[PDB]
Amino acid sequence: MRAKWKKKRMRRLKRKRRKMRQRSK
Amino acid sequence: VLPNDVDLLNPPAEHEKKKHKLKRLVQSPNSFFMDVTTVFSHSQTVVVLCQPTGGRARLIEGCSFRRK
Amino acid sequence: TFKRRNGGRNKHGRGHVKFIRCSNCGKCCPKDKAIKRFLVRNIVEQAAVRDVQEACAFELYTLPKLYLKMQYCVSCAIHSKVVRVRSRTDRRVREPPQ
Amino acid sequence: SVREGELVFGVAHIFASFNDTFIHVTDLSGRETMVRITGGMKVKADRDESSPYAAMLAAQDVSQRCKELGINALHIKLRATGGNKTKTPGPGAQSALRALARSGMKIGRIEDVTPIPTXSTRRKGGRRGRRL
Amino acid sequence: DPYAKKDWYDIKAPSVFEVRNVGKTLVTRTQGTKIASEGLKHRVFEVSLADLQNDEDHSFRKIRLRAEDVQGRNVLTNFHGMDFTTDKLRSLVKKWQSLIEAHVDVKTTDSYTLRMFCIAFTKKRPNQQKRTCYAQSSQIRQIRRKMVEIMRNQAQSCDLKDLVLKFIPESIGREIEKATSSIFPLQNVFIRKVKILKAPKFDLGRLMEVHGDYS
RNA sequence: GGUGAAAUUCUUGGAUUUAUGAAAGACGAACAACUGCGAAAGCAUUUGCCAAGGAUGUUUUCAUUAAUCAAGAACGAAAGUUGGGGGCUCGAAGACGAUCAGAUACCGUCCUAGUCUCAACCAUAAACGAUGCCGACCAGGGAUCGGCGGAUGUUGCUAGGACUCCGCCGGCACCUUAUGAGAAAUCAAAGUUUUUGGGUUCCGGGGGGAGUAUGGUCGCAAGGCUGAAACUUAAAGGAA
Ligand SMILES: [K+]
Ligand SMILES: [K+]
Ligand SMILES: [K+]
Ligand SMILES: [Mg+2]
Ligand SMILES: [Mg+2]
Ligand SMILES: [Mg+2]
Ligand SMILES: [Mg+2]
Ligand SMILES: [Mg+2]
Ligand SMILES: [Mg+2]
Ligand SMILES: [Mg+2]
Ligand SMILES: [Mg+2]
Ligand SMILES: [Mg+2]
Ligand SMILES: [Mg+2]
Ligand SMILES: [Mg+2]
Ligand SMILES: [Mg+2]
Ligand SMILES: [Mg+2]
Ligand SMILES: [Mg+2]
Ligand SMILES: [Mg+2]
Ligand SMILES: [Mg+2]
Ligand SMILES: [Mg+2]
Ligand SMILES: [Zn+2]
Repeated sequence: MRAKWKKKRMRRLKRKRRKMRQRSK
Repeated sequence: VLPNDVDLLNPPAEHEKKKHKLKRLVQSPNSFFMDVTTVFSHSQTVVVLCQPTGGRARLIEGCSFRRK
Repeated sequence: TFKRRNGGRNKHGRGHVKFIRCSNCGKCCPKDKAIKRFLVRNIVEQAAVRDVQEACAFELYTLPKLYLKMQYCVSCAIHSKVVRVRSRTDRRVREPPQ
Repeated sequence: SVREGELVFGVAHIFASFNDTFIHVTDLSGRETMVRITGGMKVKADRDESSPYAAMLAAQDVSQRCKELGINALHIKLRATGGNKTKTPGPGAQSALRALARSGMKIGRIEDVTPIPTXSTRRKGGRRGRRL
Repeated sequence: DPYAKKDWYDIKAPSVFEVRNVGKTLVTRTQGTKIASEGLKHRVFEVSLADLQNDEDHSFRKIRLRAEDVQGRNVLTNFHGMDFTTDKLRSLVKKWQSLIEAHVDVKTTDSYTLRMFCIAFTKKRPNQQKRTCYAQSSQIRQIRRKMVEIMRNQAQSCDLKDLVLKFIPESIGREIEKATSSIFPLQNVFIRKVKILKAPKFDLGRLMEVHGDYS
């Protein structure tokens, strides 16, 4: 996978964690 | 001239003439004074006998100057 | 592997060069990298000079010329055969051909 | 009110795009249209509206109509699309100009009047250009 | 059918030029609410200076003539600016030399507000060995300053008629080339373009000064 | 009109095309270069004003005041964020027309944010010469940019400018070559290194997991900076 798009995939995955963790705080 | 066809201690007087003033075996200025009341060849001041420039001051055609 | 000493462009002692747009496809390309050709030809093709000269309404008249500066991106210059792939030794020759 | 031998000059505005050809004849002021025939009026397919053959037919109709109005000489003002688009005249410019010369019209002063920006607005297609 | 109701008119050029038979133009015949004279007034005609002057050396210059009045069948025009042909300018702009351009807004003695555009190029010396003849930016500004100064003086004193008489022989171009030679030798010094920004309101008396009785 | 060909789309209520004129906003062609300036990012229409700067010139002055730098600071393309102005062109998203087995694409048509500007943030790029800075030394050659020195006779020119020849200092580079270096490509530095030491900062230690998790910190956000382990694997990789 092109490195730029793998970087994009990880950033999306980090947003969900950032939102899936602040949901319970 | 090749390095081995020249003597560093006794270079020709013409070679040292065209070398940079700071790169000669002994540093020597290219400037000098002259009469007209002495005037510096590279005067930065307006004497109108001499007009300062980026190098030697521009002398006037009228008067005659004698190097000293 | 580094293919060219100039990196494919002509830039020394400056940071940024504004781009131009390829005359063929409109691709953005730095002006120092684009292949530039200045075409000067008669506004009337050689196949029609005789007919136009016979129909001239003036005893004397010089047919004007058509000046066009063409700036190609690399892909269009190669595809249009403006330039060709050269051998490793011939890449260094910068003088224009005959 | 023209005596024999005198030339009555018109101005032929030839717009030779890569999709169509225009042969527009006016007076010296460009404010009175005489005849306006395009390559699209002489063919059936869109792909042939800019062809040299279509431009030849359009020029023959323009020459015949000009003789009816007393116009026997034409100034040529050729142009490409111009602007930020291609500056190269289309494939119908040479055919149109040659056909006019071979129809009794006396060609006057030829000039290129493509609109050239002295800079320009951004060209379409994006910075990567048209990708074929 | 529509062209059967159009009357042809002859275009007349001012007395400054040699040939006055510029050409012919038509317009719909006078009808209620559409006067023929109103349709021809302020019509701009672009004709080569080689036709007005009957000299093929002036083929590179175009003259803008606008119709002022319509006396009978003749359309009386007047100078409305000039410009180079596209081929002329493109032949002068070459690589390995400096291009110098200048513009200036000036008012003649006839209240004509002009905007003259000058152009010049650096010139090589006969014995020059280096391939380029570039001028330093400071030299370019000195040259451009003299272009503006000379253009003001030639137009601020003379009237429009006398000013146009200087454009035909390019007297202004020679004076600029003679004054700037001490800064940098120049070649192809021309008044590239002249615009009319503000013309005085029409006055038939002055129009007929440069036009004869074409009757 | 547009395309490989088309269609969406516009059009006898006058489209496209031609002339004149006005408005708007953007952009600054040609000249324009193996050219210039800037710490880098970057900088290209004229003229004025404001402060700044390199180089050159100097028989001016101070006299080691320097080099490189943890911490800590200034600046930092584009995109993006907040609000105001502006809103031509182009144009993510979106919609449609094609193409196709499918086509959320490439091609075409329309268009939102954006693109421009002001105030305030963000601090990242193949931000590249993929090469940190200061110093010395070590081949040849021509061209070019800035300044200066010398020589010289021409200018539709007002001593000087333009050009010609010799040289000096500084700069962007290029060409030939190895007596050098290197895994080689190649490099006049990437040379003067097992014959190993001029000074100093940053930084790497098989491939992945991973610039991920976690904690801290900065940010309005987007994210930035700092940054693991478990586990997995016998190659991955460079040049030719
Ligand atoms: K190139
Ligand atoms: K900052
Ligand atoms: K040098
Ligand atoms: Mg490769
Ligand atoms: Mg520099
Ligand atoms: Mg860059
Ligand atoms: Mg292709
Ligand atoms: Mg000079
Ligand atoms: Mg420059
Ligand atoms: Mg410009
Ligand atoms: Mg730090
Ligand atoms: Mg920024
Ligand atoms: Mg980084
Ligand atoms: Mg790096
Ligand atoms: Mg550092
Ligand atoms: Mg760096
Ligand atoms: Mg020099
Ligand atoms: Mg080499
Ligand atoms: Mg060591
Ligand atoms: Mg490792
Ligand atoms: Zn292209």
